[PDB]
Amino acid sequence: SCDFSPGDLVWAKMEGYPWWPCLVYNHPFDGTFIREKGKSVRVHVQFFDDSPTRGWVSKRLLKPYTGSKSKEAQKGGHFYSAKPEILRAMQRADEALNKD
Ligand SMILES: [Mg+2]
Repeated sequence: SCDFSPGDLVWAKMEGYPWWPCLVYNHPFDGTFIREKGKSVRVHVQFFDDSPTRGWVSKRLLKPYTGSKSKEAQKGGHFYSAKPEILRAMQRADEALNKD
């Protein structure tokens, strides 16, 4: 693969966390990507948590966010969780999506 850009809504997988609805984010000093020689690309993302958490995620552990209604987001789907933080985040993400 994909080509990510600030403002893209994505599911992101971090070790120790469910798939998280996130916003690709330009860090105002360190940029959008970590592109070190030999390493895999990481993307700076903003999680749709109660407040805007930011971190870096392996680009190959991102997938496009396509609404809470998408098959991948519902039960048995790739991205489904029942954790309360995820349900709140999908809501915010759907709002962010419906602008676009
Ligand atoms: Mg919290």
